This record gives sequence, C-alpha cells and structure tokens, in this order.
Amino acid sequence: EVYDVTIIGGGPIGLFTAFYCGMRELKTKVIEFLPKLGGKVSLFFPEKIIRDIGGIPGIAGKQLIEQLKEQAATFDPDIVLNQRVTGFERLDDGTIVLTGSEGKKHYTRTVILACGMGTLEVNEFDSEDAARYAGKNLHYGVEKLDAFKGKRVVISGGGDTAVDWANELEPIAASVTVVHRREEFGGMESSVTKMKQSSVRVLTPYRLEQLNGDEEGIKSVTVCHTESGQRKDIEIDELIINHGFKIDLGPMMEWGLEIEEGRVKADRHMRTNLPGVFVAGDAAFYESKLRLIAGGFTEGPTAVNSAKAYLDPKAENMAMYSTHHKKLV
Ligand SMILES: Cc1cc2nc3c(=O)[nH]c(=O)nc-3n(C[C@H](O)[C@H](O)[C@H](O)COP(=O)(O)OP(=O)(O)OC[C@H]3O[C@@H](n4cnc5c(N)ncnc54)[C@H](O)[C@@H]3O)c2cc1C
Repeated sequence: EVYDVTIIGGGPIGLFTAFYCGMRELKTKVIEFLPKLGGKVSLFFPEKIIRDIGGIPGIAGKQLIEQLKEQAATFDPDIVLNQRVTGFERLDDGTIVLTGSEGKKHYTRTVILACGMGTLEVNEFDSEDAARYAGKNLHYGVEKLDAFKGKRVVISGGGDTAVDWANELEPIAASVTVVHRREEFGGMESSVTKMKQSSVRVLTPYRLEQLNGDEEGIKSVTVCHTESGQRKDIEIDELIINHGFKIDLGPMMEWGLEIEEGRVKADRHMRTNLPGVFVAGDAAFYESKLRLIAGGFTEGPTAVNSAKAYLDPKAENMAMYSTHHKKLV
C-alpha cells in the first residue's frame, strides 16, 4: 500500500506536519521509534512551561503534545510506533521503500524527515521507562540540589558527573546510592575515594535491570550483580540516570544525504539532496534555522507543500486557510 507521504519522527514537528498533510489531502503515515509520540518534549520536558510558541502564552510540554496529537488526528493518518527507520531504496517506478530495522517494509511516494538529531536513546536504559516516568522522579541530571533534600536518591552511572553528583548530594539527601556496572569510576580518583569512604552507598559491579513503580512514580529499581547474578531491589525516592545519550542519525548516515553538524541540509523548500525526500524540525540544517518548536511549525508545512508540488506540479502553492478550508468549517 503506497502512501503519498511518510513522516519519519512523531515528535512535535512530525505531528503538526501530519496534520498539514491531511489538509492537503495526502495519504499520510508517521513512523516513530519511541512507544509514544511527542519526542523531546515528552521525554525531556513534559512538565515544563513552554512560552516561546507563537500564540501560546504558556503551555506544559505534555499539554502541547496532547494538543498536537489532536491536530495530527484530524485527518486520521496512520501512526506507526516502536520502529526505527534504517533502510532506504527506490523502486523502478520511483516509489520509495523504507525499511524498519526489523525488516518492516513501508511504501511511499515522498518522505519527510522529522527525526530531529536522531532516535532518542539513553545508553542502557529502556525507552519504555524513559517514556513512562518522564516528568516524575526520573532525572538525567541535577537541576537544583535543594529539591533532593531528605530524599532517597539513586544515581546510575560511573562517570565524573555521576561521582561528583553523589558527593554534593551526600550532605543533603536522606541517602545516596550509586549503581555502576564496573568497579572502576571516571573523574579524578580523589572524588571516587571520597564518595567510596562517605556514607554514599556504592553498588558495584551492578547492572540496572528494571524500574518498579506506579502512577505516582518509580519506587525501586532492580539491579543485578554482574558476576554472581544476584538480584537486589533498591528503594527509590529519586532516580538520576547518567548513562549518556545516544542521539544520532545512525544508518541514515548511509543513505547519501547531505549532512552537516549531525543535521540534514535543507534548501528553502525544505528539500534534501534526495529526490522526494524533505526535512523539518530539529533535523533541518541551514544557517539561520530556528532550533525551536516554532521553527519546525513552519518547516513542516513547507515540506508538505514541496512534497505536494513534487507529486503534482499543478497543485496550489499551499493549503487553503483553515478558516475557509472546506474540510474544517
Ligand atoms: C531541556 C529542553 C528544553 C527545551 N525547551 C524548549 C522551549 O522552551 N521551546 C522550544 O521551542 N523548544 C525547546 N526545546 C527544543 C525542542 O525539544 C525541539 O525543538 C523539538 O523537540 C523538535 O521537535 P522535532 O519533532 O523536530 O524533533 P524531536 O522532538 O527530537 O522528535 C524527533 C523524533 O523522531 C524520532 N526518530 C528519530 N529518528 C527516527 C527514525 N530513524 N525512525 C523512527 N523514528 C525516529 C525520535 O525518537 C524522536 O521522537 C527544548 C529541548 C530540550 C532538550
């Protein structure tokens, strides 16, 4: 089954892009790597108030994503979750075939890359967990030390930032536990020796295996000794994950895209160098690019208009205004 447009990425930009595809009557598919939509907003700032979106004085990340899902839903596009698009090829008739890393074949006339700077992966940490506990008592760093006062804190990680975070948290937290899969740590050794001798509880060599929680938040983590294979359940009031991020374009590297600074070069029409392949949102590279949600909200529709022109040169330059759009009023 051949789609007119397949959008790679279901972040905020992919969602609005899908809506605009619907306005221009294109048969539309969105493909997202995570188990839920909303991209960096959903994973990294769902609880924060965004104030730099045109026309919206203040909105919580999560609420923006609900509103963008509502927009995306308008014309009922097909949403594909839990798939990393890694393969690209062209059929004889110009149809593009996208391959998911599990062999899944998707057929399309055009592609819009709304993939940001890559799949949103945290090293050795489950996407499902990242999505489920976002905005709760899951952190990827220490914003302010005072919020951790009196709390039982676990830090998973073995780098310098992990060891330093433990040392400045030890005076403030009810308790600090550091979980790491190797007995050796990063940073200056004085910081390690200090942590190791302080009341910080140092759990090595242990692997973080699982997060145990409810609707309110994470309540323990199950860890496994990397040698004996013995399981422990460690109590959690706050979990800080410091494993590092794995955010990159991966096998799209080998599609022959013109790439600059980890992003995909876009002309003013949001065209890449690959015919039928357009780009929008944080994925787009050009000099004056606005690396905001507001930027993506212009690039998306621009990309749809170019896709539409590419499928039919005699199409109107853009969709009708929403206020006089025949399917909306
Ligand atoms: C802490 C923080 C605060 C921020 N605050 C603001 C703010 O106040 N205002 C603002 O405008 N912006 C802010 N941003 C930036 C904002 O997050 C981005 O501009 C926005 O997320 C871009 O959306 P996007 O859809 O282009 O990319 P993303 O949100 O990165 O979404 C892209 C999606 O594509 C998926 N994906 C990637 N590759 C593939 C593939 N190959 N196959 C399938 N799926 C794939 C990814 O998993 C991801 O979910 C902030 C960012 C951070 C980290």
